[PDB]
Amino acid sequence: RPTVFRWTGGGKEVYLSGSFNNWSKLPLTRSHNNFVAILDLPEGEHQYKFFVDGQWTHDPSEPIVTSQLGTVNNIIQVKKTDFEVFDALMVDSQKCSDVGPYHQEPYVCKPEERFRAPPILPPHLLQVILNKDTGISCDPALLPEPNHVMLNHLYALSIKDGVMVLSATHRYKKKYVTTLLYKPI
Amino acid sequence: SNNSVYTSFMKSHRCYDLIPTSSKLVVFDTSLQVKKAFFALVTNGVRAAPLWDSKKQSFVGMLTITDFINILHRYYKSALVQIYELEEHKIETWREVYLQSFKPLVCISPNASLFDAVSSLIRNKIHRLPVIDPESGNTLYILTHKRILKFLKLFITEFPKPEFMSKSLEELQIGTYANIAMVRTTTPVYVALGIFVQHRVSALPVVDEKGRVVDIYSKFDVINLAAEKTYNNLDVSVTKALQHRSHYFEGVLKCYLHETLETIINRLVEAEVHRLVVVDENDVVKGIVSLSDILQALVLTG
Amino acid sequence: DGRVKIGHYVLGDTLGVGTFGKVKIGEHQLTGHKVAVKILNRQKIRSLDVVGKIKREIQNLKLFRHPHIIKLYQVISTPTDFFMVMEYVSGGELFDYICKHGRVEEMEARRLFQQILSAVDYCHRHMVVHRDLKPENVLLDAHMNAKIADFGLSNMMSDGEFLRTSCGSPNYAAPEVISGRLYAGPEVDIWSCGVILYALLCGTLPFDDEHVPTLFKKIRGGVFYIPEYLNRSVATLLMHMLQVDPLKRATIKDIREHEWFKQDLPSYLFPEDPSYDANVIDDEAVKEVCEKFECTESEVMNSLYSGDPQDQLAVAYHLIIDNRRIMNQASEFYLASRPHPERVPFKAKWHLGIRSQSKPYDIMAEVYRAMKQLDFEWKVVNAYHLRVRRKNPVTGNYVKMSLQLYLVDNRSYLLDFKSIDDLGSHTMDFFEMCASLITTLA
Ligand SMILES: N#Cc1c(O)c2c(-c3ccc(-c4ccccc4O)cc3)csc2[nH]c1=O
Ligand SMILES: O=P(O)(O)c1ccc(-c2cc(O)on2)o1
Ligand SMILES: O=P(O)(O)c1ccc(-c2cc(O)on2)o1
Repeated sequence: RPTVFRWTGGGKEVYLSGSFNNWSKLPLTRSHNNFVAILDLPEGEHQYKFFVDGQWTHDPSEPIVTSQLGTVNNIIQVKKTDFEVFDALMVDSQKCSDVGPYHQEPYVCKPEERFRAPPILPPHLLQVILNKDTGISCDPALLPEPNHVMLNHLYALSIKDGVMVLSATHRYKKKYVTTLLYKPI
Repeated sequence: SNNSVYTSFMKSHRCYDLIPTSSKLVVFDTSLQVKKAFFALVTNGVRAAPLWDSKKQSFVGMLTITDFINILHRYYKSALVQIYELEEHKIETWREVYLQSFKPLVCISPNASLFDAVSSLIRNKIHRLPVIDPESGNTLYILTHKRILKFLKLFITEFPKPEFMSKSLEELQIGTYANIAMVRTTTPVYVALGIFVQHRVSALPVVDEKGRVVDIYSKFDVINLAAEKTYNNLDVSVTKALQHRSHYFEGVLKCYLHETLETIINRLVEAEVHRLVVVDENDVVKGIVSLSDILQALVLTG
Repeated sequence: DGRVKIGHYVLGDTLGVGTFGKVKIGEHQLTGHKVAVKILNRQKIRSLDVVGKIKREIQNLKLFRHPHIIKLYQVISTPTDFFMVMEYVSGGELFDYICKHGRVEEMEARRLFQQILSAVDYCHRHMVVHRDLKPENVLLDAHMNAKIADFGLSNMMSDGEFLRTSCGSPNYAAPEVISGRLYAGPEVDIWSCGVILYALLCGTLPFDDEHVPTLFKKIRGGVFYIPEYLNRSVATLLMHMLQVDPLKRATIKDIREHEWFKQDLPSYLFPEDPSYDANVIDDEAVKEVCEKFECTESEVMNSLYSGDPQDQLAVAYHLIIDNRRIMNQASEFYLASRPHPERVPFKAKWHLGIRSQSKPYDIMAEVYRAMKQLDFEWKVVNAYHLRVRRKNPVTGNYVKMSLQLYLVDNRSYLLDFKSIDDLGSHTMDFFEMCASLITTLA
């Protein structure tokens, strides 16, 4: 399983020494400010440190462990989830989640006063499928192919004769049905 | 035998394959008044609508032009008095009089074969079959004999044509030739509506004073009384009720006995008409061939 | 010896830096085969909170199989980085080709645009919108074929949903994108494609200015100079593609119907074309055969790539392909365009939700009061966007609905109703829930 050891810091010569190579200096290839080496390592805890310009150092951004004599060396935990992409993304999403069921309580409008304006109505929703004239030649039940954005949205007629007329376009598998309901108020 | 190839086609294809990419479906609540529902069929351009019972929370039936035909004939008294039951009664109230025979909801699943859909229409003697998804419970499309024959007409080149398709109508004897209920040119609408209720037929050929068939007064021609708001005057002749739509009507369309079954199917599909008048060599009326008789021959019986 | 290697490939010079991560050239240590390796730092993704964006990007590229979209071979995962091993193209950026030649000739410019739109249509059919289409993101190979690459700013297309994010270079962004307004988003790509088409033929941008608000004013205005060397045919196509109103703006079907685009267009780039069904694989049909024959996807392919077309698995695939073609050809049977016999019987105009002239804060209070009366329970995800629920007493199931307030004009406001999908009837449950709130509010 591959493991990446990148040195973001500066320097001319950078060496990698860890428990995986019996604590021996490994020369890193430099591109610009990057000193890297990809090593095949098994799953488990691995301790390592950097040797920059003839002096011992560690990556401050990475987790560290200190010994009895006081030598700092980074510690990497090679997990089974790190080998597969979707397994690693599932773990990465869990760490991302930082600081609500159904209720009958109304929302407070805003911190202080938001003065928040509602989003501008999209022109796509104004394209009513039932208004659109199909023309004489075709069957009256037939309709043009609707835009995906107008699906599931409610369209209604003004209440006349004490009866409310409601319509919405919904998708069966690859087909769209525009149902109309005549329900009295 | 090369026969039963169309029967195998209906068994292989689902009801889903006929539903259009984007279609219009009109549904009525049982508590809605009949008058408003029949005007809604006109405005939306539909011939039938599934009925939704709000209390039961399930589809109960279908509201067709036959309901309007039955309401008119049962409650009409005169042109001087208004048809009270058409003006005030709800669909719920009308069903408690008409269906009291508690008929269950005759429907089909979109995943079910076309053979079952053709069988359900012929067996139950219905012309409108609602397609309801068992997963969601929503009505998707209303299946008809016309839609099935039009879909089959698209795949006729994909499958080898059987021996009966090349054979003549006189050899096969498809359609009704005896007990044909007809109406005269001077007969009133009320009498014509009575024959639709008693004989339970879908169309009535109109005969002239000389004896020749001038037009066809079908069940669909009744919603024009609701469209033109001329429903309370049923004393007027059939010709007087058809003249307003007579321009773009084209009711009478004939087929000869010597003509092959294939040419008859192609004529019904292209003209989009429900039936053809069967005529002899001397252009004399022999019988009537409809979409139901055609699909009963192709799909059912083998 | 000390070479930086990942999956047998030696990492070399940096090709460029995209939306997320760096792209480097990867040479095979044994063969010398070249690949483009996109390195994604796990900590950088966690810091920017784009774990979901990267997840969808990998999922789409693993599914995408188009000759004009950069192919993803594999994705190697390490405890600190993600290595996306992609298809390498020697020619580089389309932007660099335009600058090198000054102006791309009509014969090549048409050929390249047809290849670009073929890739854009594939994305849209798979409910994916690129949102960052520019000649910098359009790459070229040794055989001069166009290839779209950066799917960093890309997003999914959902039913009854809109995308708000503002993405990409201002010179390629649509007027609705720069304004921060909601969009469906297929249209946004067309605008970007319109700018690329102008950049190919003219060698300049139709909307270009040093000052950012002046540049934004030019995009919103939709006024651009059409040079004298461009014919009236391509001029009308560029005008239709570059429309301020997204509704009046051209669609892929409109571009495909255009006479200039039709010229020398190969019959394999777009679906429903003559040589498409016989040369391009249909993903939906293969899965349908795999479940019917109870076999793997590789075996279905082997039967198609075999010498005999009468092979058991191949004939089953083409039966679905043939049946689909017959149904697709009969457009008049499935879709609406002497009068029709059913029209012999036959107006009140329809409107979206409830319209109000009242204050936005006052409209909210009316909705919260109405729900309480009906005993609805809701989730307040946003100030103007709610997720309401109601349990049906007969069926014994919950009915989900989405409420959203919109601004029609300076004095008008609209309340939108949307159904949420996870015996009765789901659609009837939505209408009855809508009818209850409409009656109570008015
Ligand atoms: N962006 C940046 C970036 C990297 O360059 C790498 C690298 C990397 C750095 C340099 C080299 C390299 C070294 C010597 C010669 C050529 C190279 O490409 C190879 C890979 C490994 S993980 C990683 N993560 C990053 O976010
Ligand atoms: O029996 P139905 O399904 O109620 C019915 C209603 C109308 C028709 C009809 C119309 C027409 O021209 O042919 N049949 O059939
Ligand atoms: O009883 P039929 O005359 O044989 C018949 C055939 C086809 C129809 C029909 C009527 C209708 O509204 O949809 N299909 O009715």
